[PDB]
Amino acid sequence: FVPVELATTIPVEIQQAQQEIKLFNKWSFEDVEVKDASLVDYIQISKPIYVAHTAGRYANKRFRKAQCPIVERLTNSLMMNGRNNGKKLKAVRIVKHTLEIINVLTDQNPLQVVVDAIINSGPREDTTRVGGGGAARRQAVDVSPLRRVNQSIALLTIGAREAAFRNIKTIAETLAEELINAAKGSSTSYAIKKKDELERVAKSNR
Amino acid sequence: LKISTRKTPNGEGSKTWDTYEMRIHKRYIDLEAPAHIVKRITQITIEPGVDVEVIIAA
Amino acid sequence: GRVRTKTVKRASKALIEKYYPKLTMDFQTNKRLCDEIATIQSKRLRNKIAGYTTHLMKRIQKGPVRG
Amino acid sequence: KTPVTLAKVIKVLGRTGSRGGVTQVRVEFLEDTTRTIVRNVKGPVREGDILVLMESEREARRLR
Amino acid sequence: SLVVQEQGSFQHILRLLNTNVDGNINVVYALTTIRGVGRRYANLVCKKADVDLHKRAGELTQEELERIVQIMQNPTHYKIPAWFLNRQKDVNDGKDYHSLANNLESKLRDDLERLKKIRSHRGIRHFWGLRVRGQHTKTTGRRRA
Amino acid sequence: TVPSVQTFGKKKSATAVAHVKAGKGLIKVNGSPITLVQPEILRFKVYEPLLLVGLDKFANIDIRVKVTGGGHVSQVYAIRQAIAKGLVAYHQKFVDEQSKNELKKAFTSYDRTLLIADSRRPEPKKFGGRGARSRFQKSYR
Amino acid sequence: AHENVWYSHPRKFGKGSRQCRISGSHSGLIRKYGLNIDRQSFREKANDIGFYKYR
Amino acid sequence: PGVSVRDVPAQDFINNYASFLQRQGKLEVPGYVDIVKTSAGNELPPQDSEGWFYKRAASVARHIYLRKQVGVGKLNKLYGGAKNRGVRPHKHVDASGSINRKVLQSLEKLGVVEISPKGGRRISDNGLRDLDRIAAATLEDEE
Amino acid sequence: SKKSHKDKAKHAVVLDQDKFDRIMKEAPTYRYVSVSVLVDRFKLGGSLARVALRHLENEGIIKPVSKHSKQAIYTRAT
RNA sequence: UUAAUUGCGAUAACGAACGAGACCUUAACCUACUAAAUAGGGUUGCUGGCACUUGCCGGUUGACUCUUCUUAGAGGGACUAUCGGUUUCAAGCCGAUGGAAGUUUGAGGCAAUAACAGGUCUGUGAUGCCCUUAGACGUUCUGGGCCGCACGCGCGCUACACUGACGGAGCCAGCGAGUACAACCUUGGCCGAGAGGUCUGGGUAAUCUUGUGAAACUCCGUCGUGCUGGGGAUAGAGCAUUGUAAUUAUUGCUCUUCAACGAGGAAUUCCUAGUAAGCGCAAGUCAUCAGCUUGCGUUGAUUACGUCCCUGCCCUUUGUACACACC
Ligand SMILES: [Mg+2]
Ligand SMILES: [Mg+2]
Ligand SMILES: [Mg+2]
Ligand SMILES: [Mg+2]
Ligand SMILES: [Mg+2]
Ligand SMILES: [Mg+2]
Ligand SMILES: [Mg+2]
Ligand SMILES: [Mg+2]
Ligand SMILES: [Mg+2]
Ligand SMILES: [Mg+2]
Ligand SMILES: [Mg+2]
Ligand SMILES: [Mg+2]
Ligand SMILES: [Mg+2]
Ligand SMILES: [Mg+2]
Ligand SMILES: [Mg+2]
Ligand SMILES: [Mg+2]
Ligand SMILES: [Mg+2]
Ligand SMILES: [Mg+2]
Ligand SMILES: [Mg+2]
Ligand SMILES: [Mg+2]
Repeated sequence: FVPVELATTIPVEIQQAQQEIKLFNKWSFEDVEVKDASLVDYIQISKPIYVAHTAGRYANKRFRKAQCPIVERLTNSLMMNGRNNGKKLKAVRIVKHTLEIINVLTDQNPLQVVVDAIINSGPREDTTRVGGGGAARRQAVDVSPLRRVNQSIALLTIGAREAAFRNIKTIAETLAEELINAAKGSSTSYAIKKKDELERVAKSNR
Repeated sequence: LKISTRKTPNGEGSKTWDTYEMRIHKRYIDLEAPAHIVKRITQITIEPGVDVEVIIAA
Repeated sequence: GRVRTKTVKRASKALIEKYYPKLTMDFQTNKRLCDEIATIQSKRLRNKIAGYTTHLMKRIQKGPVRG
Repeated sequence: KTPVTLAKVIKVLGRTGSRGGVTQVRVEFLEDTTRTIVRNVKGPVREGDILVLMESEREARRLR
Repeated sequence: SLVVQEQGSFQHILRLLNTNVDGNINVVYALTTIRGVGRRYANLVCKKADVDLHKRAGELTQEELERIVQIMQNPTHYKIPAWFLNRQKDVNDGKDYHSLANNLESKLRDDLERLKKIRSHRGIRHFWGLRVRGQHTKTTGRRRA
Repeated sequence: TVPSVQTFGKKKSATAVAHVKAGKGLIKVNGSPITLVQPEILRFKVYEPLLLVGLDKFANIDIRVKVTGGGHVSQVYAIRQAIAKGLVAYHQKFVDEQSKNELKKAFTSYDRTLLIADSRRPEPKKFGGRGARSRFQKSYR
Repeated sequence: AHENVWYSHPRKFGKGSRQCRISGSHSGLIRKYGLNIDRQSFREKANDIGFYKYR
Repeated sequence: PGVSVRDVPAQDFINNYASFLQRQGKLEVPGYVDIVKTSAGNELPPQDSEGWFYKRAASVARHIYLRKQVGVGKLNKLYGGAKNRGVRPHKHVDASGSINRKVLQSLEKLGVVEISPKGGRRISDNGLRDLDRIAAATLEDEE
Repeated sequence: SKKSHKDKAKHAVVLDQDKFDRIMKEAPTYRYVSVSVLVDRFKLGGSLARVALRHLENEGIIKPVSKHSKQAIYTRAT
């Protein structure tokens, strides 16, 4: 589509219609919508990005973490252990591979799968330690939508990590499996299992 | 020119260090200039602290 | 935690009480006035003094104030 | 059934709890916006969030 | 790219220099399972024998085994350098050898009992079973197991 | 003389100096064309000004970037800033005001760092801590 | 004190080859830029030398 | 139009130049190859047992083309990474000097590398012509 | 140490003819193919997983989506 | 209200002093000034190659010119500036915008009264008293020890692997430091597989090591869940370096044996943004030796932005049979 001539020859697919920013030049941010109304404004699909990698000051004020792209937050939560803590290009590559894998399985544009898994895997009611020492009590409370997003990301990445540990499957494949299973309500997913079990604890401790 | 040094002369106490330093500024100048006036300039206007050195390089 | 301790407040009070006709609403003009009419040693203190002087000038313009 | 309801906070009533980590807000339902509850939240909230509640008769009690 | 690999010939167990070795590992790392042979030495020996590096030990043929075995008993004949050998300069007879599965442990034992008989501080330390190479023992090796 | 300007873009310790001239659409970094930026996964980061603005905006403009200092990704962000700021400065200097403001609107509405240098830089270390803000362990007994 | 044996040990290097230039001590020496003053005397005389606490 | 090695992706250029030098019979390999770690940091010889020397020569020639001029010890600093020092922290360990010296002399024999007046070795006109020729070969190989 | 895993060989270190017909028959019908997916079905050791996975790029039995190292992403040819 | 005995104020209190703040160093921002063959750039020379169109990537201490980056001087800049909320409408807080910067802009340096029987006579030719002062507790020489090992504890380092190990290839910094009456930093060229050796040449330093071409990292392959190609402790043999001297292995290198280790109980440590963490480099120890420390930079987050629940701290009120003060 109108290949611009230059002394430097950028590839055609990089020049085609680039008022149409895609995530990895593969997935469209349009067509992706949040099913739940509570967690909208805490999942950032609105702003297009060409990479899931931005040196954004997303930890200066209190609530800017919401404005960070959701895929970027997933990347930042992948790079979580002492052995691999600063490595983020590795996390970006893992996320890219996971997105391609999810595109392969049930095409369902993988950003929508990511969003749906995050929506489903976040608990809606939780407990807090309120017992006055002598009697141990957990008091059922509600969770902020921002904490719902944070917790969903946390268990998704934790399940991917524990699945990949000393296992044949790559981290990208295990993350894709967890995201796919949490896109539906499949209890085989670790993140959704923790969500359900925590919620039923909180129900048991009204 | 920096030296780190432990404050305590006897090792006892919470680990506390300090850093002493000077700074040296150089500001070299070269002239495509006649002979006698240059040497007179070098031999005049001398302030303690600043050290002047002259290289003919001819 | 910006509270503008004794020195800036007292200096700005004296500045207003001795130079109200010359002071203006604008921070930069009052900054130059602080430079010319008062010998503030540093320049951060000068800037704080001019800022509080502008604030007190604005309060006075709104109406009459104590002190 | 699945009586999952939503509630938009209209005001935040400080932070409570012995831990100091939970907060208390006044939520108003998406329906019947004249019907409000006081509810405990565990996490960062501000005027505008939409909490999800599995209850509607519960009211928040200060945690000690 | 791939081969059916002639069902009925791929060995699964081998006996090279009177030690059993499972043949399904890569050749070099299968050879590594014999005492006195490591990954570097086995890699070089397999390189000199011209057998494929990426081959599996259980599928290489018999005379390949014999050529490999011959190579790794008189290494200096096959241009294996004076260095890179296990036991060089050989302080019994001065001829740089390379100790192998039973020979390695046996000859280490004769050297140990020589150090015991020689009444060297190193030898008596070996006899006692304590650390030898001169490292602190106040806080290390604090249980035998 | 050829209409030409020189701008720069910085990261933590990276620095990309970009010379922009009225060329033939020629974008090289360290003498190599932009398509071969090494980390290859932040490559889209350095195309970002190109695609945000549109290549046809600078088809008769040539770009030469020398990037030094800092690690890989810091260098990449330095090139990003250098290219964006060079485009903006050139348009201001020799093209028009409206074009420059349109470029700034396209840029600053996306990754504000594209025209504004990052202010975050490392914190000096302190004694009694192996990190800039961390501390040693305590025995207590 | 036979001259062959008295003070015969070499002292070209090591801990005791050089002294404090202030106290004659061999512990806690500062060899940076040939100061050769031990640490405590350095802390004492730094301002006279030209060294100041600055940051 | 014209093309230099700066216009081609690196890894492809080293791979193709190594393949071309392996195809022709020139650039004699030292007889001590197949036996050498290529660096004290490394703990095994190259996985590609034969032909790795050609790849090293290709990378070296590209490096001399890109830079001003390079000696042997500088190549030692370039190659070679971190040695697993047993139970001690890793450091930087310079690569083997004999291998890079042999690479430089072999490239001298092929005429692609010339002794520079400022010390070290720079690129030669014939070898630089060969380098850009193979860069073009790779570039039109891509598409 | 503690051999409570009780794992077996559990991996075809060498490919056998019947296993070759097996790899070829469900070379399609495996709508997503990777090295881990291949070894999941007990029929490949894992080193020859790459061998069989690379050989399938012979007559276009499967199509590549990304050929990055450390893994592979392959879909059925349609 | 503030981080603040910081302020607004009320007032038997009025004026003041130290501390805090102010203040300096450092980190930003300066297409504004001064300038630069010990820093860079452009044009043009003289060339190399490829393209053939005048163009690209190079080399030259050849010329002219410039200071954007690199430097460092004088200065500028932010004072919560404008606006909107909230505040006895005052001190001030919250938000947005413009900004480089709006946590005191980040980080520090000094840092009050009073005190501890806190440590140091083992830093001092600082030192009172006591001891010794000739076969000496003085000084020097040789050798040994400060490192032993049934055992407990405190900083750490390497690991338990697939987000990986191992091969190649890519190739990116900032603090430093560096020889004279001695022998330092070492380029480059030859040897050796390596450690290393040798021959020359720079550098008393923005000039040379040095663009410290560092690791993590990236790309392509080997490995494939197997205590396994993880882990590298413990040992055997050999080759070198510093050293008057290396055994009780100084340290480096080559081959081999490859142990415990399956994410670790009670318990407990550090930390809210270029922060933690991973990764290394420089400097101080240095004749040789770091797994140490002080600094520096690379990749770079999750979670808070709150509370007095545990441990404490500040002010006030109260009670006390406590004042060597709840030990
Ligand atoms: Mg750190
Ligand atoms: Mg390397
Ligand atoms: Mg390791
Ligand atoms: Mg300037
Ligand atoms: Mg206001
Ligand atoms: Mg401060
Ligand atoms: Mg005492
Ligand atoms: Mg005495
Ligand atoms: Mg001791
Ligand atoms: Mg300590
Ligand atoms: Mg690697
Ligand atoms: Mg540097
Ligand atoms: Mg390197
Ligand atoms: Mg092993
Ligand atoms: Mg290993
Ligand atoms: Mg590590
Ligand atoms: Mg120490
Ligand atoms: Mg706090
Ligand atoms: Mg009493
Ligand atoms: Mg009691």
